[PDB]
Amino acid sequence: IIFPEDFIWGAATSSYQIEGAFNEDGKGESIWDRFSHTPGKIENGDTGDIACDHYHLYREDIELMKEIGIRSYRFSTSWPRILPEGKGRVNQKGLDFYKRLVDNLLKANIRPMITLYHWDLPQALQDKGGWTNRDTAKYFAEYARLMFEEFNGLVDLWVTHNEPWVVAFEGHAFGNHAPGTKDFKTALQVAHHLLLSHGMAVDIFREEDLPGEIGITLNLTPAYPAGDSEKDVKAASLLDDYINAWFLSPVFKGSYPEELHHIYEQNLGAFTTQPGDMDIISRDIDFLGINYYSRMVVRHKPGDNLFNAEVVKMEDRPSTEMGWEIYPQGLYDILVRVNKEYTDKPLYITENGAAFDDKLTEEGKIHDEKRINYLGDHFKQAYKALKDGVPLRGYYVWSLMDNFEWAYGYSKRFGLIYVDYENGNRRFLKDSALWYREVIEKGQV
Repeated sequence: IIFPEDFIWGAATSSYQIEGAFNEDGKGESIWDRFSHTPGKIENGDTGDIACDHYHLYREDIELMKEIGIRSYRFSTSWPRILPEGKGRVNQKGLDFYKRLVDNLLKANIRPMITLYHWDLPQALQDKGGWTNRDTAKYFAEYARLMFEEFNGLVDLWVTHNEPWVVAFEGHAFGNHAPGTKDFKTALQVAHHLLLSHGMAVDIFREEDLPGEIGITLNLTPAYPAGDSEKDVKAASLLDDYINAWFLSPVFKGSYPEELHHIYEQNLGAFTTQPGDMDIISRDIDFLGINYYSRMVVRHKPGDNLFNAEVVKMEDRPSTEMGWEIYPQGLYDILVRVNKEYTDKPLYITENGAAFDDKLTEEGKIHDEKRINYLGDHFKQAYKALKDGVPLRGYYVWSLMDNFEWAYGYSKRFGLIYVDYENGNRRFLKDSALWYREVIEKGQV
């Protein structure tokens, strides 16, 4: 298991999950500040108010990055830290933070990858409808241009959106994420606008002519039939379209998946689009980021939902603390499938990782063997994709450090680095960090 010497090994984080400084230096309120300050939304009543305090501690975190020896760092930039009202006047101190961060990364010889939108929409824009208001797509594109202007020649890897499926459905259909709406029609409308805003930002990226590459990051969950049944095969196919094709087909083919689009329209009425929208969404991009964690097993079950499809819990197979099945073969399957059916573009694993119950010892050690085993098994499947012709260029571990795990708060730890929040927010390299360091050095597992 040997990787190319120029293979981009990285680690990823997101702004709201690590930064803290939620109302400091002119930053505006985000929907996640609002959501986390609403009673009952987050486990244990945790908030992202302080989190890892990366906003103040970023210079120390870069030192740890160098220690591990990662070649690239994927992070997201907070829209309301930069534009408190989502539009209008720039908050120079918010922007100065990211300028300092980037200059530091480059001096450390770590390649930055910026995600423009990783879920922290300005609350000011939410009060005007958020992602159901087509104007939000335009403001996003103006924000994108601002960032392209400021980081021209400094950042050469760009992702417009992280996981539009999760933003749309978890945030607007099931209400588990900010803003917390529970309206499936709204979800579909939001998904369309996220896609539109993506294409709008790609157009601007070309126009600004800065060097580097732009893509989008999609969470992908391959679906597998629970039985030999042709009926299960079709049900599994449908849930697969629900998560994967719903976003992959517009971006790369310029259309939504037909059968699913029909099912939605007949049960819910049509969501609002304009002519030429599919052209914008499907602009040519430079790479696809894939976020992979697990798979779903599907049986046919008429009634009980719109797709007539039920997800089977695999209780007999290993799982992480999130309750997600461990299934490394899925990572291979999705890379191959993407390269076969959707695109010949370079692919990056922009997130993959696992939560396990981590224990900090007295000498400041964390023996997270299960995380090492999870990561090793997934690296091996990425190698196998690479060997078989997939143009995989890089792999980012989620996450560089323990952080605010959305609705679960701080109770779920995904980091290579343990964060001892209440003791000066001190950082400790887990054994998985030490293992990853050896992997990157030698390019082999």
